[PDB]
Amino acid sequence: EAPNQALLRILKETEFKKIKVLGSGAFGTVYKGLWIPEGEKVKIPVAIKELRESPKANKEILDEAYVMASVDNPHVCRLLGICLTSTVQLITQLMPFGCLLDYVREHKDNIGSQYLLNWCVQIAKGMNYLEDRRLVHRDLAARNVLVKTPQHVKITDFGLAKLLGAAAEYHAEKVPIKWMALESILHRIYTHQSDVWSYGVTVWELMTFGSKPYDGIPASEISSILEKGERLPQPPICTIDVYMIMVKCWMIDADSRPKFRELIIEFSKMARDPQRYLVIQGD
Ligand SMILES: */C=C\C(=O)Nc1cc(Nc2nccc(-c3cn(C)c4ccccc34)n2)c(OC)cc1N(C)CCN(C)C
Ligand SMILES: [Cl-]
Repeated sequence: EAPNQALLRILKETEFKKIKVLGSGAFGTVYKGLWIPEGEKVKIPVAIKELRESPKANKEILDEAYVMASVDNPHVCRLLGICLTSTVQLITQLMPFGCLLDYVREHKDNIGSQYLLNWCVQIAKGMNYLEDRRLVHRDLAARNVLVKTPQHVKITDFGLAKLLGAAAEYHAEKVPIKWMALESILHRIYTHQSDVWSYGVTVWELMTFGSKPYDGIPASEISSILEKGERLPQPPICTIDVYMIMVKCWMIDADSRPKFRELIIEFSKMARDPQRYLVIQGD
């Protein structure tokens, strides 16, 4: 390994400021923000995630965070800094174009085949990087893929599930059922191959330009629906070559699903001749 490595920074409250709210949740709030490293003159657009609030827990939280800061891939968000002063705050680089989910909804008219296929490649490369690290994301969704540029997206919120662990309120009180693999839903089994299921859902969200999955069906019904063998419909732009890939991700047998390495090859091949695999008007 190289001498220089990515390192988590512990930040002071003075260092960064919240400018506006980007998103909200039971977890907390995410803010558009500015970071200035201590004793430095540079201002860095950040996103600050502040959890609803621990001190004993702080040591546990720190261990989770260190991993999140070790992630070193172009397609995975890296946790830059943490602050534990009153409540946990997580600092990452700001992604100016927001998430893909909102992106494909806004720009539905104007998105070409090459862009969509390319995003599919980048998400798979990032997931593959995590799998090599033996890290399981557990929450892959279009909402959690962010746009640095039309040509650069990154998977966010890796490892957040564990952190939300440090907790009891968290358990005594939710999971993204619609995105989840069946094993995850029934036994809370999380693997790279349950991440591959969610990858397929994420691709479906992109290919339909942001449609909510299983919109009629309620979440509770979903397990029954899957066992019955129903699956998300083929998106209209998708050719069967693309859909069969999605279908493979959603197979009940985990080992049967495609590996991330395979997905990169497959979507790379499609990206090379985009019009062949996606039929969009104005392409
Ligand atoms: C899918 C919603 C979304 O992310 N919208 C969004 C995001 C950003 N920038 C940004 N950068 C880094 C990290 C995040 C981020 C991480 N997590 C877990 C978030 C949850 C909720 C919101 C943002 C999160 N976000 C952004 O920067 C310009 C703008 C933006 N949008 C789309 C504007 C707000 N609309 C949702 C109204
Ligand atoms: Cl939504």
